Amino acid sequence: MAFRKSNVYLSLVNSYIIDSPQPSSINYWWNMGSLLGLCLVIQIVTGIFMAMHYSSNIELAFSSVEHIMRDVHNGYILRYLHANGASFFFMVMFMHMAKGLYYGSYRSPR
Amino acid sequence: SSLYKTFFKRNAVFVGTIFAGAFVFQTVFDTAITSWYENHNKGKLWKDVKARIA
Amino acid sequence: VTLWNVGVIIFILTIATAFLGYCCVYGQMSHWGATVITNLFSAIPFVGNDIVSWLWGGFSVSNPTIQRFFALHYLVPFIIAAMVIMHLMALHIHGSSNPLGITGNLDRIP
Amino acid sequence: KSTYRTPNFDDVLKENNDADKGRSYAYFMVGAMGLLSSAGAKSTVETFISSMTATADVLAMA
Amino acid sequence: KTGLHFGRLSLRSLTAYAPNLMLWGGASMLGLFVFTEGWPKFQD
Amino acid sequence: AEVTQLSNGIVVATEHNPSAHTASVGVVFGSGAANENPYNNGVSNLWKNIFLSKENSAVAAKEGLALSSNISRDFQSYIVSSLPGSTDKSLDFLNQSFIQQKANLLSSSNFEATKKSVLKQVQDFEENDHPNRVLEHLHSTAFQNTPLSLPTRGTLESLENLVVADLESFANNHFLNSNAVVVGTGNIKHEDLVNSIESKNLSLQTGTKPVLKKKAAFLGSEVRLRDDTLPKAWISLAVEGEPVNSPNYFVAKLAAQIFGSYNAFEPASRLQGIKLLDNIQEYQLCDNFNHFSLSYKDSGLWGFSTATRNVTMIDDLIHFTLKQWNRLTISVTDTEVERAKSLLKLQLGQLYESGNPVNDANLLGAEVLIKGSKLSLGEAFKKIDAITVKDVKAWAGKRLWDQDIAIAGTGQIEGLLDYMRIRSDMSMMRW
Amino acid sequence: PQSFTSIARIGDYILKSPVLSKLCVPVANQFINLAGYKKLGLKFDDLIAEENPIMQTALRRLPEDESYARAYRIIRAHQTELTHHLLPRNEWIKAQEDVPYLLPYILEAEAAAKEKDELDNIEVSK
Amino acid sequence: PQSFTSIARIGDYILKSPVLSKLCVPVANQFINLAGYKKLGLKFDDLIAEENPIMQTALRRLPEDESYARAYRIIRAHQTELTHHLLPRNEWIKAQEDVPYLLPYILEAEAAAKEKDELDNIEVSK
Ligand SMILES: CCCCCCCCCCC(=O)OC[C@H](COP(=O)(O)OC[C@H](O)COP(=O)(O)OC[C@@H](COC(=O)CC)OC(=O)CCC)OC(=O)CCCCCCCC
Ligand SMILES: CCCCCCCCCCCCCCCCCC(=O)OC[C@H](COP(=O)(O)OCCN)OC(=O)CCCCCCCCCCCCC
Ligand code: HEM
Ligand SMILES: COc1c(O)c(C)c(C/C=C(\C)CC/C=C(\C)CC/C=C(\C)CC/C=C(\C)CC/C=C(\C)CCC=C(C)C)c(O)c1OC
Ligand SMILES: CCCCCCCCCCCCCCCCCC(=O)O[C@H](COC(=O)CCCCCC)COP(=O)(O)OCCN
Repeated sequence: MAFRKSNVYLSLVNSYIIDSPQPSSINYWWNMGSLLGLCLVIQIVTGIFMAMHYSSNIELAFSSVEHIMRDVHNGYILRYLHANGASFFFMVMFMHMAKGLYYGSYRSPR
Repeated sequence: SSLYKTFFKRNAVFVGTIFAGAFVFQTVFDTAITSWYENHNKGKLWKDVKARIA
Repeated sequence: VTLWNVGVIIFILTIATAFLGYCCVYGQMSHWGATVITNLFSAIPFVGNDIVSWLWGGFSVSNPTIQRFFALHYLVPFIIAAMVIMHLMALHIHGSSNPLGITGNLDRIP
Repeated sequence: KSTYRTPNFDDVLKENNDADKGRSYAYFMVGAMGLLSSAGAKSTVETFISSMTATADVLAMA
Repeated sequence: KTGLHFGRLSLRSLTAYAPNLMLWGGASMLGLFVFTEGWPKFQD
Repeated sequence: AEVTQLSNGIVVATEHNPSAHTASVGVVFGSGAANENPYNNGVSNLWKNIFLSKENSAVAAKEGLALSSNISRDFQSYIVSSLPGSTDKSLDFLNQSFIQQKANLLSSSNFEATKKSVLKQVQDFEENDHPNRVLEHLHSTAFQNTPLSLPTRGTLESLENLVVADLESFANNHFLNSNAVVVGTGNIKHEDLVNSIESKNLSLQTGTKPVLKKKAAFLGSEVRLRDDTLPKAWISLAVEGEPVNSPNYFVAKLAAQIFGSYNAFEPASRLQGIKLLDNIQEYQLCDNFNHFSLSYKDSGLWGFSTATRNVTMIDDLIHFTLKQWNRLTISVTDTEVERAKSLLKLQLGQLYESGNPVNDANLLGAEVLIKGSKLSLGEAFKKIDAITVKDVKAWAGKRLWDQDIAIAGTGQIEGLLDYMRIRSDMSMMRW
Repeated sequence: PQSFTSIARIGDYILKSPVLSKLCVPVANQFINLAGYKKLGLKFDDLIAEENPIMQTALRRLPEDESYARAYRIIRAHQTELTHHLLPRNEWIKAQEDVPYLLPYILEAEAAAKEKDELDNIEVSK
Repeated sequence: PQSFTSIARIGDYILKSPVLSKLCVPVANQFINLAGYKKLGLKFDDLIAEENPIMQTALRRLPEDESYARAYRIIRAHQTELTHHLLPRNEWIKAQEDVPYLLPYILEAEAAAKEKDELDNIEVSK
């Protein structure tokens, strides 16, 4: 067999995003779950790069967010992508739950 | 037609041209966008005000 | 062999973790241990004064160095725990050895 | 009917095969989508890397 | 004299691999030539 | 072993061999199953049969004469076999009741008993002969809406709507004098056949058959006939090939001998010098395969055909085979070209130098209808020895590297993936 | 691992030599009884690692009387260690019973694998 | 889900009633053609969910001529939606062809499951 099916690590990628059997009549409402995986990656990456410049003391916390906005090189891009990304993360999750409430995805065996 | 190994046949020319153009496009798209922005807003930049206080 | 190669990666990430957290106390050993180590990367040919100025966030071991060392110290223990999961997957397909060093499929207990 | 009698595809087929017409226009568009993504993913990595350099108030006290 | 292997990669496929990294490195030199332009990295 | 053509108005070809014990005399026409429309389909299959019908073959057995016929694309044949001191009786059987007085064979009771025998041959073929009814669908889906796709036996409803008026309509347009070659092989001299033909004024009338409205054209397509109650899976797959009197005729035959044929239950078949057999035998992906190179006057087909019982690993057998086809463009070796030269000269020698004069009469009649003359086995051997590694790589990059395929299958073919997962395997993406 | 063809090529040259077998064979008999595998009721061919396709071939071709006896010696050697004892001296392997019973099956599985691999890498010209 | 025994217990009481079938059956025929499953070439029993052991029992006991025809109607209905079209009106399911072909196999699989379960919970005394 192929190397992507005999390796211990490559077979998990092959059995999930390469050779996974899908129903051929699903529509664009079944795309919301992959898009939520991209939303979690953007929130973790932009938050780790902002945690290098942040102070959590109650007399330094407000002014350190201002330091990221004014002093950090491309620091305004990091915050704006983080604060607006949380609203986009909640909008897709409201559309994800409403699809499964519509098409009956909660019933047995799921 | 008869241009395919000159264009996109080779595995190392399918990724060896789209990585080659990825820097040539990177600097000429950056220059032409900056040139358009500073003529749509001509007269308001600091370069135009500093030449008025000469 | 794959079980031994994932183990070497865990050992490098555990050394990096203990170094980053020792610089967060900011004692007198913490400052001069971080000065000696970060000055070693200024000897790399043709790219030497760009890793060290990106590790410092400035011109010496200063306030941007301590703030970014704590944020990386929160993170690498969670990368180690994901390498531990991949470590036990490579163990499950072959099992353990024994002090005799021969096959053990003739006598097994749960 | 018979299984040797295939239905009609002339509603969607071309009137000329011309085997360089199909393999030139379908490699220009997939190639250009990978050229823009190479310059698109490069610019995002450099902006995250550039935030770890010296800030504006550090270079002022130099 | 039939094609020295020490394994399986022999002369019968390195004849096609000797110009294979003409642009297999040509494109790993060029693959870093993507990701190294804007933060300081110059060539020789 | 030399061939002699001599046209006195009628083409007469003959290869003498004075070490043979029998002799064949027949006539071969230059119109086959690729000269029909979809409503008189398989009408040449009813001209073979009534020539072999029981009242016609009882007359021939009373003089020691055997009958044989064959329907294909681009040609048909009607052969009379006998003893070498009796060939003048063989011409008199072809002259009467096939050429001159061919009306008593087309009765109402002889035709109706024959048609219901041809109706049960094609019905048993459609239910039992699975590796051969899949190769028929490969011609049916690659040349659809084009003359080269009609099946040589006809179909079950195109055979039922066929009356006696349709046969003379076919004979009037296709059994003419210029569309014909008279062959004789075995122990028979070339000059005794020529004088015995012109001892009378044996001839026909008109010539200039119809002129074949649509040309042939390849199309990338697939057809799937799944049957879950059958215990196996049969699959064919091909690309466009090299026609007859193409300059890459022997080059496409040498390329199929590189991959050859296989049988999993023969022990000496498992030891062949084929690099594909290393991946096949590790998990036992198939039972047999064979590579072919078909060629006609319009186009050809180059490919392979398999039959497997491992119905969950079908997509690995297609993956490993199509990866080895890529090596003919990029990394074919010189010891694989020299092995296929020796085996091609042995395979061509057993087809053209067998012992059956009926077999050599269909081979001689086709090459004189389509070229005017025969090519020797010494001249074909001189051409095969002059192929290099560069000629194979020049042919392969033109004909199979990143091209369209035609697929056909039946049985338990649920594990066969769709078109674009197979179509993308026609370029390695490592050159 | 080295190969058993290479080991026997070196090891045979020492034994058809009058001055080499003088020196090395007294050293080799001390290396055997300082290993201590005979005290666990084991021959040497039981100790060979078996997770490779040449060694899996040689274990199928073994006769099944010698295959049943080998499976009991291995089971007896696992139970001996978890009690941290040795076997009684009645049940040690003597020096005449430690025969290479698996070396002929190994050496011909390797000569067939070498011949198959040097016929896949061929440079015959005209 | 409710049961098919409970549905038919309620649904039969409406049909042997002169004033109830006056009101409800004109409403029920409008609910059918406002569902639109006939335009995809489907009967109603094709739509029933089948991941339960009572429904898996009734599908094995179906005759295999009706089992082959049901597998083609489902495949035809998946290809119809990904093109976002409807079938031609020649190939719609008429009102006489929508028969309960699977209800008799379902109702006897449920009566045997009820009888087995009420004989496992028994309080017979002396
Ligand atoms: C803020 C987050 C941004 C990212 C959100 C992504 C979009 C989420 C919207 C939810 C959704 O996906 O609903 C889709 C729904 C049904 O989809 P369908 O499969 O039946 O129709 C496929 C059709 O055949 C084209 O399919 P086609 O093959 O043409 O694909 C090309 C199409 C792709 O663009 C999209 O459809 C993205 C939504 O682009 C073109 O049409 C080319 C025009 C030249 O379509 C509808 O029923 C329309 C209802 C409006 C939904 C509004 C949601 C309220 C918030
Ligand atoms: C506890 C919290 C849980 C969350 C509660 C719900 C939060 C509401 C979130 C708003 C987004 C949800 C709206 C869409 C819900 C999913 C609808 C759906 O899954 O698709 C159904 C329908 C598909 O069409 P059909 O498949 O029926 O076509 C016939 C084929 N034979 O497709 C449609 O009908 C789509 C029609 C357009 C829908 C959008 C209309 C506007 C919705 C209001 C949004 C208001 C935002 C401010
Ligand atoms: C956080 C770090 C680690 C954890 C949690 C971990 C965990 C484990 C566990 C649970 C086992 C099976 C039990 C056992 O055989 O003792 C094991 C075996 C093993 N570990 Fe680790 N390990 C770690 C680090 C390492 C390192 C640093 C190496 C080598 C450089 C390594 C190499 C191995 C090997 C080769 C085995 C198999 C040994 C055998 O089966 O005989 N591991 N490990
Ligand atoms: C049919 O059903 C589907 C299906 O539709 C899909 C799309 C998928 C595809 C799978 C997904 C979409 C899953 C998405 C995966 C995740 C959400 C994983 C979780 C992500 C993380 C844990 C992020 C990892 C953390 C980091 C990368 C840290 C980054 C920080 C950095 C790099 C800082 C570095 C610092 C310095 C100084 C360099 C399926 O598997 C699947 O089932 C078969
Ligand atoms: C929450 C945990 C998430 C679980 C992780 C699941 C997804 C992990 C897979 C993601 C892709 C990583 C695959 C690495 C590429 C394949 C590695 C490989 O070839 O296998 C190894 C290479 O050895 C290694 O050093 C592994 C390094 C791991 C690096 C981890 C970052 C080859 O092993 P082998 O040749 O035996 O393959 C079997 C053939 N039958």
